Amino acid sequence: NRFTVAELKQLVARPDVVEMHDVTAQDPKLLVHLKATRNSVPVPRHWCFKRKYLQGKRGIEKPPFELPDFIKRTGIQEMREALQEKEEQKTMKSKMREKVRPKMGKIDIDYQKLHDAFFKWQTKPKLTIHGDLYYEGKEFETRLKKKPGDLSDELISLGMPVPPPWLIAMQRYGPPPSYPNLKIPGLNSPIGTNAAEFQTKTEEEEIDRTPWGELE
Amino acid sequence: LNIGLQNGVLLRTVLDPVTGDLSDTRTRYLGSRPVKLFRVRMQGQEAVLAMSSRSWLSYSYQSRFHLTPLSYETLEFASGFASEQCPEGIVAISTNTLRILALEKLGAVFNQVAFPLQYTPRKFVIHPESNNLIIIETDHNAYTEATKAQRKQQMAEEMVEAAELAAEMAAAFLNENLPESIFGAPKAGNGQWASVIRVMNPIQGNTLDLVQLEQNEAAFSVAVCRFSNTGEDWYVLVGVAKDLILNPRSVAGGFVYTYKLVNNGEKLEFLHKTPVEEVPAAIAPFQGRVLIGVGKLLRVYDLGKKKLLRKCENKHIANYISGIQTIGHRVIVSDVQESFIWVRYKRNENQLIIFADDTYPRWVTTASLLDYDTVAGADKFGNICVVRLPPNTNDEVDEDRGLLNGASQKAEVIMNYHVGETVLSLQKTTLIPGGSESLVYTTLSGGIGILVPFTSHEDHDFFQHVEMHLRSEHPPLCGRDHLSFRSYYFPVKNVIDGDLCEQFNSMEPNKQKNVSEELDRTPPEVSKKLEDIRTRYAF
Amino acid sequence: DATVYVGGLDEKVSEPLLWELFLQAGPVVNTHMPKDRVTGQHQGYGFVEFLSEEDADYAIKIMNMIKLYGKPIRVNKA
Amino acid sequence: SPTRRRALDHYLTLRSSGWIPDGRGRWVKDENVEFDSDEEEPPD
Amino acid sequence: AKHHPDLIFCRKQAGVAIGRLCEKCDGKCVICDSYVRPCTLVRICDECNYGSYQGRCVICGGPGVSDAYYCKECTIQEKDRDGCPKIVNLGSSKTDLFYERKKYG
Amino acid sequence: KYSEPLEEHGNFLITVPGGSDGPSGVLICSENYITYKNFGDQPDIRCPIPRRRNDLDDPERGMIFVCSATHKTKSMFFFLAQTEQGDIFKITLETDEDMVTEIRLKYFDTVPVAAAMCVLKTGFLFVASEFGNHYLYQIAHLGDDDEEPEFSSAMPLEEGDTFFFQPRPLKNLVLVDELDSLSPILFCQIADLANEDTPQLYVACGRGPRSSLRVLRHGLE
Amino acid sequence: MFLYNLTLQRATGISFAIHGNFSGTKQQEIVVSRGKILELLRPDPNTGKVHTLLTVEVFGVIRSLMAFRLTGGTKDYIVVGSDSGRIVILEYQPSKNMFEKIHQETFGKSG
Amino acid sequence: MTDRYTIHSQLEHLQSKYIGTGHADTTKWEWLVNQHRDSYCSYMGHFDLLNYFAIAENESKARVRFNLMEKMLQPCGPPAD
Amino acid sequence: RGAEYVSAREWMRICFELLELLKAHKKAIRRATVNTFGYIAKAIGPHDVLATLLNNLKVQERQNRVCTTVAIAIVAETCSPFTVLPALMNEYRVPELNVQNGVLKSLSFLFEYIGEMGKDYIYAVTPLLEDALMDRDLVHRQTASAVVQHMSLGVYGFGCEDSLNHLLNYVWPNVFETSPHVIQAVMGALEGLRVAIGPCRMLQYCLQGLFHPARKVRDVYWKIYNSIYIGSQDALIAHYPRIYNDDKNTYIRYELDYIL
Ligand SMILES: [Zn+2]
Ligand SMILES: [Zn+2]
Ligand SMILES: [Zn+2]
Repeated sequence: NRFTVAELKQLVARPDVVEMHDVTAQDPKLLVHLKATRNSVPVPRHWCFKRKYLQGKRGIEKPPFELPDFIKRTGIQEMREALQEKEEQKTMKSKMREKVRPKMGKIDIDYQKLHDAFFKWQTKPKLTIHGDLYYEGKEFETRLKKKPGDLSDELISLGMPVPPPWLIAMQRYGPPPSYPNLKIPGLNSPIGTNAAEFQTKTEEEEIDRTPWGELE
Repeated sequence: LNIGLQNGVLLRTVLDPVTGDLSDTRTRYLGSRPVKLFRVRMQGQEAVLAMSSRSWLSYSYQSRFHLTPLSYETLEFASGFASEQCPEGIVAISTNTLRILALEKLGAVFNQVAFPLQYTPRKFVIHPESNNLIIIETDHNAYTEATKAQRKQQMAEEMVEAAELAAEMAAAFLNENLPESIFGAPKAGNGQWASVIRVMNPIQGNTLDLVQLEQNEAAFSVAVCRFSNTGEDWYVLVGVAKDLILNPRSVAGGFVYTYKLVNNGEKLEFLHKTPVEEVPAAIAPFQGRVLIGVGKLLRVYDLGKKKLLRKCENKHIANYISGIQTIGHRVIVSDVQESFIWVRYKRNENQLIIFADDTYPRWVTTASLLDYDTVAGADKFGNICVVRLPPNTNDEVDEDRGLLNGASQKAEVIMNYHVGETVLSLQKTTLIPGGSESLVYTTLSGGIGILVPFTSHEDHDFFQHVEMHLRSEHPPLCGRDHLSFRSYYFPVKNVIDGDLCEQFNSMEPNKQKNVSEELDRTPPEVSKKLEDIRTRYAF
Repeated sequence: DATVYVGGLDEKVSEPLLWELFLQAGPVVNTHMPKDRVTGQHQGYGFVEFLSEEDADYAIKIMNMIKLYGKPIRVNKA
Repeated sequence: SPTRRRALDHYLTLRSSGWIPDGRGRWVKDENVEFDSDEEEPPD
Repeated sequence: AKHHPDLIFCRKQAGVAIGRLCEKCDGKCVICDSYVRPCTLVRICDECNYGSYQGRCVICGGPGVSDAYYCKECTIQEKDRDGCPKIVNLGSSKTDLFYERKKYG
Repeated sequence: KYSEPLEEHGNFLITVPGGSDGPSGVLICSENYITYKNFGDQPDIRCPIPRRRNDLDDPERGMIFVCSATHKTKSMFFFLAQTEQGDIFKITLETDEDMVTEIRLKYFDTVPVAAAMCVLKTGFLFVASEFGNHYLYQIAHLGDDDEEPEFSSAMPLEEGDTFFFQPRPLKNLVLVDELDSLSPILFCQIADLANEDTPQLYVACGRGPRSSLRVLRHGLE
Repeated sequence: MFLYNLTLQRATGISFAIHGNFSGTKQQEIVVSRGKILELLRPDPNTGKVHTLLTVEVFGVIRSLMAFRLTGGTKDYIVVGSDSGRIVILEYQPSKNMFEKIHQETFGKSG
Repeated sequence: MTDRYTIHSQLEHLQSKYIGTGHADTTKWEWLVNQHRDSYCSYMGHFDLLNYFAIAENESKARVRFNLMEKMLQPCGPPAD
Repeated sequence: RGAEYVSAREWMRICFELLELLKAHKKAIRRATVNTFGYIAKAIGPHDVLATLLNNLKVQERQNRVCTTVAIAIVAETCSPFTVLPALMNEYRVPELNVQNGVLKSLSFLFEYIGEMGKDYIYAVTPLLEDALMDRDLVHRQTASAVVQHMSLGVYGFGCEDSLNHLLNYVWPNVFETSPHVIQAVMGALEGLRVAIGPCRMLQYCLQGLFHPARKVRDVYWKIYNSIYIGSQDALIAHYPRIYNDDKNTYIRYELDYIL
């Protein structure tokens, strides 16, 4: 009575989204239609996991919260650290005795500095665009994966004047099979004629970049 | 007390009746020559006429002061006039002439002149050299001229086939003509489309040329452009749908008609007609060639002698294309419901590549480019947005991943605003000489507004505080919330409603004084600041 | 072939650098470059899982191109 | 030289009209792109 | 209340009667039960001010001493538009308290 | 109280003035018909809507009324109802004692299609067109002379075919004032095409035949 | 990018019109709804020209409009139904030249 | 089980009150009929959507409103059972 | 009204005494006590008051801690939040559970109290809340959701939607929690976010799970949809996706597809 995954995948306009269990849906056509619509964010992945959300062994070793920089500029952390480091040395006698004879003007930061922290030095944090749902491993798997033809400064280790050393051999051994469309200079890319870079120069000359309606 | 100066500025100053102490002087700059003031009488009231390079009449309407310039040539001198032929008029001498003038309509912002058309105008373009207009008109349910004539002849045959005197009646039936603008237009049915191209002089209003199309061919787009390969020769491209049904939608096809503009823009000469497989809803000139969006396909067309010629068509736009804008080698495509798409055209690969888009569904009706990175748009639902492109984005994309079933780079929405009525036209322009630019929009209902950017924070804080006071002090008259009204579909962003703010002057004087206390200003100063921004952008 | 074994390295080399090293050839989907805990230093041999076969076949050739700190690097299938 | 820049721009324009430079000094019509039947070779 | 899941609002079509609050409930919001920022006046349906009940507390039912408001947040979310906010059942907590004190006292 | 099925779908209702003045019922306007109904013993009364004689329209299209207005004098009352094509008819009810017996229906004039009409007491008619300019007419004559045929629900009519009338220029109304409306601005372009320094606005608006290109300038005419 | 909105030309299309004795006197006015705007128009009997007396912007969608008289009443009230989820009853004040809200009764959600 | 049945009674209570809320077993047909009918009501309500539709089809607004009211009965075809 | 009749040391020790008034059974005593803390902080300054109140969060019993939390917000509001913010945010690093729940709780009250004025500190406390929403303790997540609800409604109309959308990315995976307190705090946060970032975003989140195969994901998703539908039924007309026609039923809304 129900579709297998192959018929469903051909019946979608877009077959990359279909999963094992979508055929078990009561209306699978509409489900895979909705999964392939623009700007919708997928169901959180742990719906099928037996372990509870965020209850995982890696989460045991999470470090303490760190303040932002504009707050550490106030010096609140050093003051309050010193304060609570004295207050573990006091006995119950001494604590209950300074509760009848208090000590004024102890931990005071001037108001202008605190105002400046909030009304001058505030910086917007790193934010995430819509659809970027958090999942449990996320902050460790945030390294990602940098493409051939784009190099890092450090990869300094080569120390070669600017083409790649390996290419002097890629033309020898051939274009790698894994990449069908890759283009590198000297093999199938201009160091024919080389007018590709001139196009970008001419266009970059053409543009005005003056944002409309900004503050003066 | 009204004063005029060599500079050209008019000073209207309070004068205390019992004491004689001038108070506040709100200067205005009008014209370029010395201004001369003459007292006249309008509506049984004592208005003032100040004449500079252009005349300017200051009067009070609905117990509210106005200053609007006469749309008429400069005058040396003037004075009041009353007689049987004209009860309230102006006698004015320009050099070597004398004339009598009557201002029939007062209190208005625009005067208009109207030039009749036959069907509903969809678009027009301006020929740059001639300054003419090329207008396409289209109607559903309609007969063209020729189909109407054949239909009428068939009916006159039918009057004879019914029954010897009858042909006399049918003669009168062929003869009499009811004027269609006052008796209606005959309605034809579903799928019946009358359409017309018209070339028109904007000053005089006469039809320079007229092209009538076939009975189910409906014009939807127009362009005037010079194809760079063929040389300096203007061509007009008109996109036409063939046999279009609306509910449910179906179309038999499309054509693009090419005309040349001869005789300095007087005439269209038919060149060829090239068939496309879906309705060409947007045509845009693009670096010596043209971009045509046929349905969901974006294609570049080069002029060939037998037809237009196709190069590098794109096929990844989600739905129907409804409008195309260009700057440089960037193309901004307005999907019918998928909002804006940014596409880059790279020459030496000959391909069109989607590099960015938007994160919201938007039913776009129009668009206009504010700068190289910003697009303003409007919906059918009645709201304007301003979408910017984030500073890191590069259009160097070479053709899998994508974010959220779309492009890998997303554009940021930086303004939302619900106008209230469907906007069909945005244009960035300057309205007055020596003004600043603004974004002008015209709604379907007949309204015209502007969206003007603040130049300082101090202005922006003042106007935001005036708005927040008035939302509570002077709430909308039908029980609606203002912040909720302007956030009808998307939350309001970065706009101060000035229609609400200029209702300051309609509040009660205790309320005006109470509000103006917290702005630390007197109610004349608040009215002056509300009136300064309107003055230096607009009318 | 999806994975390769890589010998003969210097501990200043890093897994993130290694990923950028072999993605110069083709992207390393899964990187493994042991960190030894006891003395806190690397022996210098690597295992690489790719998208499919494509990354693996190139792998051996990618070894010749590689040269870390004036020294070569072993790459073979696994 | 400016003339060399202009020649390169002309080469770009030939790259846009659908011409492929696979011929070393010659050009080949691409099948994908619609061309008029009359023209046999790209203009210089 | 928001603290008692078994309590139930009247939710009939509200009328011109103004709802009131007893000394214990003075200054709080009828829906979300907050103490701050009062935005709009509460209207109760006809049946709920019938007869002797005219002027009792909306939230608990005691002698009312001041007018009840919705807070700003319930106004913005339009929680003020759902109906008569009179609580129509005592619930388990009120009943249990009575029997407990009566057992003791 | 009362619930009665209709024969075809109406689209709006007209309050018949009642109490001391006229009978109390409702006029139901439906496609190709106008029907008087009341609760009680009164039988329903139906009058077909007159069509234009020798009309160029598609024959399948029906005809409805788009707006109405009531003129109540102390003497008598009539309704002015406009059809889709712009034809305004007078509607008058004939009462035989307590109930009404027929509806009488007379071609009054042709005016642009309206969203609302308002018979002011001082013999004016205010037509607010649904698009384009609005008009204020003065009522010269009510339609009671000039030998013009008057259709009726009592006039016995054969199965398929209907009444016909012949439209004409204005007879009952004189145009007194016209109010400019830009609705609907379909397209706009702000440009300087007339070489005076300020730009003008070139706008395209209006529906069908009444559409126009307007040039708007800033200032008094 | 902070923008300020201004209206140069108000809407001119007409959705509703009701006629009544709104001013409270012999003269008859019309109250037109221009969708988002409520206007009061008084047409001159001898001259024949229509004059706009009042124009107020209501910030809502006016969806229905009626005129209302109490029994033995001279002045008429304007009853506006809108998308606000409430029903408003308005009275024109000629000495002040402004509409005056007399009643506002809330029954539902907005939109 | 009982929690399933209490969810079920609560959601049918909602659906009677606000027409057009769903539950876990809303079919496609039901959801789309609701959003068709809500669309029609919205079109009737806003004056300029209704202007736009009355211009794009060459119809008068009264005809447009009357056709939309006719479509409210079966907006998406017959029920799919 | 009369603070100059006593020395500052007297107000400090009387301030200390007020912490025993929070164990009262009658609620009116407790809310009069909390108010008095704000009045005193206007005389001896927020830091002396605030250190005392922050020390009181280590207590075990919840009635003491909830009231101390309200008093921290009271002073924070009356002596503007830049004064008491740094110390309160610093106290989140103390390795005790009740203190961390306590700071979160008083931020919740704070954003409720300051209202529109809270657009000035949303960027400050966004990283604190995203640290709390990633936390293993469920309570840490329910109090952070309460903070999001109240902060969301304050900045409505002010263009702070990027922070709020960022926080939605953290709030949203908690929809599959089953505990009722946490489950109603999450729903309150989403209802606050609907009025601040709009119905369109909230529908874009629900869309994929309304017809999901499991009833578990489905009914939770359907009861978010109903909340969006009730609150904003009219705005959703523009935001529904396009469903294609099947064999016998038509599903395209053809009117919107009209082109002028
Ligand atoms: Zn009470
Ligand atoms: Zn509340
Ligand atoms: Zn009740």
